[PDB]
Amino acid sequence: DIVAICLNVSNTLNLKPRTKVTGAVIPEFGAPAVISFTTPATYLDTQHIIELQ
Amino acid sequence: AIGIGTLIIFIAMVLVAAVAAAVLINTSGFLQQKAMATGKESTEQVASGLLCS
Amino acid sequence: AIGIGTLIIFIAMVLVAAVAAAVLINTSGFLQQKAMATGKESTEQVASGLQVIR
Amino acid sequence: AIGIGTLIIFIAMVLVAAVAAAVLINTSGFLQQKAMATGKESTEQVASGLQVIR
Amino acid sequence: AIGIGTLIIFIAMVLVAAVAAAVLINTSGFLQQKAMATGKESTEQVASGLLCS
Repeated sequence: DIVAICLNVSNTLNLKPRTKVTGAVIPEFGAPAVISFTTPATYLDTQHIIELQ
Repeated sequence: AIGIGTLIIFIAMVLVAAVAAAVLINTSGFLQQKAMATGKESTEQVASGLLCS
Repeated sequence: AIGIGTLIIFIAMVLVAAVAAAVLINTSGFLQQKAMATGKESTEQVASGLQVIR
Repeated sequence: AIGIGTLIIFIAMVLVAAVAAAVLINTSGFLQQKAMATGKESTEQVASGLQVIR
Repeated sequence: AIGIGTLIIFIAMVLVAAVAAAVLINTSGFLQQKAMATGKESTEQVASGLLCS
């Protein structure tokens, strides 16, 4: 299976450029998935969807 | 009499292997982050630049 | 007498250690073929091709 | 009394565990030399050679 | 009864892993020397020379 966890971060975390984001999805049992990315140096208006990790 | 003890130490064997596994799993996680980061960063460095006209 | 149980549990201990060993022997077999094939195939791929003369 | 046997079988259990440990200590010794030599030798092989000047 | 033996063989496991580690550590040391030496020597060879005037 593949499934997408959807999070709206607009007011909660302030993801401007050059910003490190760290985290995990932790299940009831078993090993966590590790989220780890740094947002790009430049965001362009021609490319509103970005691949982060 | 003998039977009783066998069971008890078996429990310990399980837990100790579990604890060791945790180290290996976790550590692999910790490295995954930095491994990727290093490659991406290094590529962007060698590829990018500006040229005087 | 204590001896009786000591014997019986030994029988078990042996058997379990056998089963545990088995899975590694079996798995090593499975991996052997898969590995060998992957190497061969990959080699032939790189090594081969055609060229347009004229 | 049950105690008597419990003592005697403990003596055995210790001794067996000793013998089992021994073989690993011994084998580790045997492997040590064989490994170290194999590395050294292989290194010297790659590192060395002659060149024809003229 | 069972407990006693578990402890004893544990000791052996430790020592055997230790002995094996020693090999790896030592060997790495032995190679470190020659690795460096080879590089330095080879560079000095290719770079140096004399020229008839």
